[PDB]
Amino acid sequence: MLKYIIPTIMLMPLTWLSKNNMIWVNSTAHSLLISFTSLLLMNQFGDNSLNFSLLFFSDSLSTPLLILTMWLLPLMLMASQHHLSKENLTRKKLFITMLISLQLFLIMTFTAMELILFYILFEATLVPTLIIITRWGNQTERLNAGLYFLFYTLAGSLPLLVALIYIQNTVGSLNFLMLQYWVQPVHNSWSNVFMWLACMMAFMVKMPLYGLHLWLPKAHVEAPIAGSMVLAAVLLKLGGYGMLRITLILNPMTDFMAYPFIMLSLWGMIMTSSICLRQTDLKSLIAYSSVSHMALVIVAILIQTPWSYMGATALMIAHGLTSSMLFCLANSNYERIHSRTMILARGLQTLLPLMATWWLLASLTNLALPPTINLIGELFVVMSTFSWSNITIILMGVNMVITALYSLYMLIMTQRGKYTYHINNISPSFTRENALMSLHILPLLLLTLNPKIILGPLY
Amino acid sequence: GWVRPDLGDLSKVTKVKTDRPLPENPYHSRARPEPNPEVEGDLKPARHGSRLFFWTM
Repeated sequence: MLKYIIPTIMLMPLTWLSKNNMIWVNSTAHSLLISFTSLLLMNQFGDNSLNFSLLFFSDSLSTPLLILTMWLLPLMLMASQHHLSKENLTRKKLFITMLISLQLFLIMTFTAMELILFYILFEATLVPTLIIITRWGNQTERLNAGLYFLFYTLAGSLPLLVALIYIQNTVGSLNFLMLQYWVQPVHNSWSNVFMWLACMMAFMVKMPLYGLHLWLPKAHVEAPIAGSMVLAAVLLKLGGYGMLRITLILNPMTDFMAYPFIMLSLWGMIMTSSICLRQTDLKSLIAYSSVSHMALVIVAILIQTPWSYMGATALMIAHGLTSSMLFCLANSNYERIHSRTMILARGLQTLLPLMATWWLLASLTNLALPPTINLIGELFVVMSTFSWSNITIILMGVNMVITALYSLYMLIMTQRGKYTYHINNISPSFTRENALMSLHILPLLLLTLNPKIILGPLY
Repeated sequence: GWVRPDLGDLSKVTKVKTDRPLPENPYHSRARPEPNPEVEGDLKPARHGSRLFFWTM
């Protein structure tokens, strides 16, 4: 993995040693070259994972997350450079440095063999993320959003630290390759119930699980655009990735320990989808949409079937590109009208025709139109939960109806109807904004022609 | 024929001939505990380093 870690680190001296006005050009160009080289991780075998060394390894689960991670950095740089234009140069460079350091922690997090190494890097992502929100957020509430984000995560992660260290003492290792062979069944006892919870609750807060989700809408409403993109596209997936790995050593106890969390997720997805129909803040609506989508991922991970693990992996990738796109679309309006209220500016298709097409395409993927990878992932999860219990089709079906309703309602309210008379600073879309939207949707729709590369190890 | 000992004489350490056998265990002491197994060998590098969590050295 050093062929990715070192060039990622080199983005820092590149940014600091760049000419004053070439910080955005240089960092964007070279982080795209890194993204290009990330496709060499596609050397995935049918039996063995790609095991580079004692420290790092890739398999079909981490590879798509790694490529999404490295593709998102240049996108976050284009998204951020406009609202940071009046910032002084040193503080712009520090902002870019926080993004670079976040990518460094993320690519190491997804490739660590040893679970304590995963834990530390998984935790290290908190620091830059918190700094980005609290330092470069816009409004007063960003200080509270930072505190909720920090302490929700730590309330879960600290018990995980105890459980992992406990596991190593008993088993002798936390290397994931070893755990695949030395794993032993978890027998029923109160000790193992709390070991199960300590192993899972940290990842559940990250997803986030319904009931532990209220931190997410606060963080998104307060974060700058790049903070929202990384939060939605990748940071939520640390919980999914962690659960996908650690469930290996929690069998068969997961058979009954999952029930309360399946009920929360199955019911939670309907409640959060219905909540989206009444949200007034556009960033808050997209944040609730993420909770609804990630509820399927939690269910898929917990029922542990080949089809659901394939569905979970595809949904994680599809949601990352879609939700990041929606935040960018919402931000482009915000950079014009300086308000997140969804009803403030209406009829925008009349004033920004092409940008209205990006809205349409983003909404179609959000409601999972076939054959988008958003549907492939959702369909696979729906198939597997039907076998788990036929009744779930009713909850899944209702959610798909409500999801279409709020996805189009968001499109109809902002893009259709009559334009707001008094708003007269709706300037034409910039090339930067159009390129930003198309760098989300084009890779997303191209993946439809070759879905296997995002279906994970169970493919 | 008695001669008074000179200054310093009576404080001399002298030697005595005795047929009394030399005491063997005057303190009546039990057997001493055996020492811990002494460690002897060649000091080799630690196998795979510290072995602390994820560290390779």
